[PDB]
Amino acid sequence: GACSDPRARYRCR
Repeated sequence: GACSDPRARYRCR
């Protein structure tokens, strides 16, 4: 998941 990985700092704050 992108949210789980730092490479993808989505809205998943």
